[PDB]
Amino acid sequence: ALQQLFENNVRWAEAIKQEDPDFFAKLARQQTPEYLWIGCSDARVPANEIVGMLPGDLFVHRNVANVVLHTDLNCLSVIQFAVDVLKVKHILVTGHYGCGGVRASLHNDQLGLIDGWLRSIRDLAYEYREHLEQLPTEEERVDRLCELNVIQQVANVSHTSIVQNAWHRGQSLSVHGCIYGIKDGLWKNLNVTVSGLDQLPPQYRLSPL
Ligand SMILES: [K+]
Ligand SMILES: [K+]
Ligand SMILES: [Zn+2]
Repeated sequence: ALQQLFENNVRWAEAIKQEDPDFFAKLARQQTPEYLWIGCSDARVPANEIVGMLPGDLFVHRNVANVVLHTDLNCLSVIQFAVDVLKVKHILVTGHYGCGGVRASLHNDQLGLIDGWLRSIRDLAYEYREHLEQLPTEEERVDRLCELNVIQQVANVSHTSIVQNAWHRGQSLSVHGCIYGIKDGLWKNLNVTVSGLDQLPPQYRLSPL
């Protein structure tokens, strides 16, 4: 039954218009979000609610396990539009604990097409296998890998010419890594924020145009 969703929407919109009848008309007139949210598709991690933001505040991309790949024009086009056209001040890379995408990459079952999508997380598990082997429970390994994945995606975002060229032309932009707890509702900083060229390894730094 879809009728519930339509009815929900009619009531939501009418409720907002009673408190402020111009709410939508005003929002529709320009696009000025200050944040881009890059997170997981997981239904339990909706961006606006988690950080108490309103329509118009958060430009959003969501994919399975919040992965930022250097040849993915889907995610890269969101970033590029956000950085170049909307001039968002912050990119919030948010992963979450218990992530199914991350969990599947630690196991050996074929899930299909998504196997290729997640293989970068598999590389990370291999890269940190000596660290992950040390952890006694699977939930612990999954959760730590969730963290490692966010930190890696922050690096990936920061390495794009999109972000570097913004810095080159003096634009203020920070890439943050956070992780959401589906068990406790808490959005936690991983403290891996990058805000300028001087923080990138030399191997990744691109010269200005
Ligand atoms: K879900
Ligand atoms: K800089
Ligand atoms: Zn997830």
